[PDB]
Amino acid sequence: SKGEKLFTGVVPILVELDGDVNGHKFSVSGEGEGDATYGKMSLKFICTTGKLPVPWPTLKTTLMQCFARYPDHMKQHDFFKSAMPEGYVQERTIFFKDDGNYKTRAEVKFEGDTLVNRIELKGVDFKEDGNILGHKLEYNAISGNANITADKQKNGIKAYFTIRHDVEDGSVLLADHYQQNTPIGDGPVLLPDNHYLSTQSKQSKDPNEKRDHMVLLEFVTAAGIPL
Repeated sequence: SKGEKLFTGVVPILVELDGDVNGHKFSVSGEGEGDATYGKMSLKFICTTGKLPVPWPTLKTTLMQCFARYPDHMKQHDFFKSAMPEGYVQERTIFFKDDGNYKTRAEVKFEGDTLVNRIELKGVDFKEDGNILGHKLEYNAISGNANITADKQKNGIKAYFTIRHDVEDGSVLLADHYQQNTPIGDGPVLLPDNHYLSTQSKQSKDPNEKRDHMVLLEFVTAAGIPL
């Protein structure tokens, strides 16, 4: 593959998510730009159905690892770009400790020059008064590592990592992520050695936006293989 050449400049991003958590339906739309040369995404997300029924932080990892910066010495390990433009399916189960889980499925692919991430999400078994449905999480940035491994049986990758969400009472809500990605096309892909993606995030609000929303500035770098 030569998917990597699709990412050498600034790429427009479109994100769509339809969710259902304990029967509470909602939609999110996002836009921005990616500049994988610097690992950068600049994004704004809006809840298009009114108020979001779960906290924005719990949806961040669901709402494009193809924009990571792979150092030159690790370019052979970039599955995500190698699958483009036809794209990949990204599926996760996220288990929130002592609460419910999200199951997500997304297709990430080019539609012309725009990188589009379409997502459904279903959440079940949430506590109606817990830290999620009760909106008890701090609106703060999520940074950290996603561990990537090859999944040769599926001609893709798996990933795993735990997000530590800050709760307003000073505790932490652990979100244990299990991820599987598979190419949509039948062209060749890169199957990587073990490595991780490190994400540095800045999260904010747009003072002129009246809709329920989240603004993000993300930098994502591949690491874990020296040189």
